[PDB]
Amino acid sequence: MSTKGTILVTGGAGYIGSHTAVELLAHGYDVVIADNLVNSKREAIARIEKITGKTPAFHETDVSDERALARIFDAHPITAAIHFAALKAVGESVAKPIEYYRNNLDSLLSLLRVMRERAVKRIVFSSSATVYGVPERSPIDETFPLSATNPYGQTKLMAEQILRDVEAADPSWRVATLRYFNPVGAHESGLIGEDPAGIPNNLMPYVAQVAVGKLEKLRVFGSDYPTPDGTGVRDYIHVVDLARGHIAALDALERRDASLTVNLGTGRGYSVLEVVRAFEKASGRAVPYELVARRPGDVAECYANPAAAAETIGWKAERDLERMCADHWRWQENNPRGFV
Amino acid sequence: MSTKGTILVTGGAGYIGSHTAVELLAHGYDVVIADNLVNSKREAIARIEKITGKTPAFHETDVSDERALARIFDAHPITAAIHFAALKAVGESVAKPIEYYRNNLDSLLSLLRVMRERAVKRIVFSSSATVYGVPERSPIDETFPLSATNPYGQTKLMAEQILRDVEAADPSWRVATLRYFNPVGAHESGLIGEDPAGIPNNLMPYVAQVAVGKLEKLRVFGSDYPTPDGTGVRDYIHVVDLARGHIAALDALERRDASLTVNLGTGRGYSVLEVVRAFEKASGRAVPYELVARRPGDVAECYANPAAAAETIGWKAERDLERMCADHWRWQENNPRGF
Ligand SMILES: NC(=O)c1ccc[n+]([C@@H]2O[C@H](COP(=O)([O-])OP(=O)(O)OC[C@H]3O[C@@H](n4cnc5c(N)ncnc54)[C@H](O)[C@@H]3O)[C@@H](O)[C@H]2O)c1
Ligand SMILES: NC(=O)c1ccc[n+]([C@@H]2O[C@H](COP(=O)([O-])OP(=O)(O)OC[C@H]3O[C@@H](n4cnc5c(N)ncnc54)[C@H](O)[C@@H]3O)[C@@H](O)[C@H]2O)c1
Ligand SMILES: O=c1ccn([C@@H]2O[C@H](COP(=O)(O)OP(=O)(O)O[C@@H]3O[C@@H](CO)[C@H](O)[C@@H](O)[C@H]3O)[C@@H](O)[C@H]2O)c(=O)[nH]1
Ligand SMILES: O=c1ccn([C@@H]2O[C@H](COP(=O)(O)OP(=O)(O)O[C@@H]3O[C@H](CO)[C@@H](O)[C@@H](O)[C@H]3O)[C@@H](O)[C@H]2O)c(=O)[nH]1
Repeated sequence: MSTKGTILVTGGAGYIGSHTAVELLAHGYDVVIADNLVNSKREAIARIEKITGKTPAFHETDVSDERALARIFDAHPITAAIHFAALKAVGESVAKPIEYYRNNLDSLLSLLRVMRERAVKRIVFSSSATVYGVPERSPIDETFPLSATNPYGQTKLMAEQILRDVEAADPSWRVATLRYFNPVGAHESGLIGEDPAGIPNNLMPYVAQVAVGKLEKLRVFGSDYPTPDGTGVRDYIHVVDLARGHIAALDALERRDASLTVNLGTGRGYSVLEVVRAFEKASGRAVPYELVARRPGDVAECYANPAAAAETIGWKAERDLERMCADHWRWQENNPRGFV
Repeated sequence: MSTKGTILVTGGAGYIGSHTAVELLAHGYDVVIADNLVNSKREAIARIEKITGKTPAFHETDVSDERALARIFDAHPITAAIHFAALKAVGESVAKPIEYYRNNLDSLLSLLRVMRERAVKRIVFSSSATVYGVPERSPIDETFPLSATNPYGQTKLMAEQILRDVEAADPSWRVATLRYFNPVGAHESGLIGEDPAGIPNNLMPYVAQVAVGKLEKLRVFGSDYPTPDGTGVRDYIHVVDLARGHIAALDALERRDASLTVNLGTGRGYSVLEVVRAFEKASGRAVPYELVARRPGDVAECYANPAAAAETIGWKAERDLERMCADHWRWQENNPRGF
């Protein structure tokens, strides 16, 4: 077994967690994935093994079930946890706020209690730029005022508050909270990537499905924003860069003997139209679109100040927009219908 | 059936819940109480029946157990809920945040899930002046900035947010959020009242127990506050007035066909030493005290602007500090064993 660590990755069958499980295994950690497959497929776990040549432990477990979760700790000498498990569809969160609060807050609360009981005190938490609400300006740094405009954002704000209070009660806690911006792309092998259920809510999967022929036409949400081409601007970050950030975060908790909160982004914003043009160039496929009305709740612009992460955890985004598009496209083309 | 309504009162064996169940029953509502008795006794339910001559249904259930809660809805024609169920020890909330978040958030979320399932969409929620954090001034009105200094307060802020979101999801929801200040006193029968376990964290039960002689002397937390006598100033409100505010709230939800958020306070603050002095007069007993160091987290001064409640729900506090002390004292004397 590993002398580096044994990492419980909740939500590890999903998009970012699968990529993270890959990087952990590649760096010699032991990995235990807990995922109830509410938004992911079992075959993603097989593909993590096809990539790494290593078999992480897998438990098909609702992590809000403390009894079920404690049986995972019975079976494995967990040294730290990365908590990816959550529902994450904003539109759905507005429609079903109770389930979002229940799933997202109870899964965290359950983990925290089992960890406390088992004296495991190292946790990395998936937060979001959604905690910055309507930003006054970009680039956004960590000391910006926190608010949210949708229940999904609220679950992330409330999670961060819970984590602070848990450490306030037991100062032995070491928490890395990582506020991701807009992850896109896929492992360079093409063997894993994002596999949305149904019609994608997010930009790059929609673009990719237009490119492969699964969808007919991209809709661009709003063309009158206060941005150079009137379309929304976001900080797209390669999911492999994001996954490496998690190894950096764990090392930083160790070295610093202290909690940290840091943005994970590139610092460069791209408009919707810039993304489409980049994807067409990288893919060689057409992405026809139409300019339609703003989607309610969207901000004009949002991108990170990556400075804190560079200083605190020694991490920077490496892969550019072209590479994000190229790698997302390889996954889509080679897996036209997603996993199996 | 009551023609008025069948009200699910979660946490209804507790202090404010029991008083509110009494006012509901007396005003012709049917009442179903769900309480896991984590901070109250079954005897309280017998007392409600004694006071009122009516028999509320009672279910000894953890309201965060959605399955157990659904069985309650199965059995009763619930028209609205008033959610008092929570853990409320501020000090314990700092030491035990996971337990507070789990209890206070899951109980509400389970309730809201079941209510949506059964299409019951009227709720009154027990919030607190704690949501105002450290106020910039008093009287405090409802539009003051919200913040909290402990996990207990965080659970109230989070609850208020969850409730706004439930209505954003389904705009037929009607939510009366009521921010209580400092409830004190007891039903005038003396048959129910505040029954803390162990030594009381809050002012008046400690003063009442000092006056009766169960505790030797009152400790006063700080004497160097920017107040007239240097001790903390608070908006004390008679729990019977408070309970009455819940009936007003239910009615206003119907009238305005709109959600509301109001303070329930008197608008008048009294200092720690002013409470002591008034209790002495109503009880005819002495209350010895020692001036000690400030209690961390304690605010110098906090009292409500009662204007919005008066206008929005037609309610005002009637009972004065003298009445609060006399009623609290009657409970204390007649029930040395508590419940
Ligand atoms: N993708 C993004 O744009 C983005 C941006 C910021 C933050 N995040 C956060 O990052 C994390 C991962 O996002 P993702 O894109 O990988 O989404 P994802 O849906 O692919 O991954 C989440 C995984 O969690 C699982 N899960 C959900 N609830 C669970 C529960 N109760 N028990 C066990 N498993 C559960 C799902 O089945 C899924 O596999 C989430 O916390 C999300 O909120 C995502
Ligand atoms: N100073 C105050 O007393 C004050 C001020 C502002 C707000 N509040 C709020 O008013 C409400 C009632 O307060 P109170 O003074 O009557 O306290 P209380 O402890 O007497 O009443 C709360 C009741 O809820 C019950 N309960 C707790 N969790 C439960 C669960 N999961 N399922 C079923 N029952 C549960 C307890 O057994 C108790 O009987 C609480 O929500 C409290 O936070 C109180
Ligand atoms: O079909 C689409 C999808 C998106 N967009 C636009 O593309 C940009 C990116 O949107 P999307 O990929 O949906 O991400 P965001 O809305 O920036 O952020 C989503 O929502 C945030 C909460 O508001 C979450 O925190 C993130 O994880 C992310 O998924 C926005 O300007 C959208 O208006 C389109 O024009 N058409
Ligand atoms: O033994 C005591 C108890 C209280 N006080 C003082 O009396 C005042 C009232 O205190 P207490 O009765 O504890 O109420 P608060 O602290 O104002 O607030 C209570 O407790 C929470 C904050 O601590 C609030 O959110 C409410 O729930 C309320 O019950 C404060 O100035 C205290 O410093 C004393 O001097 N000695």
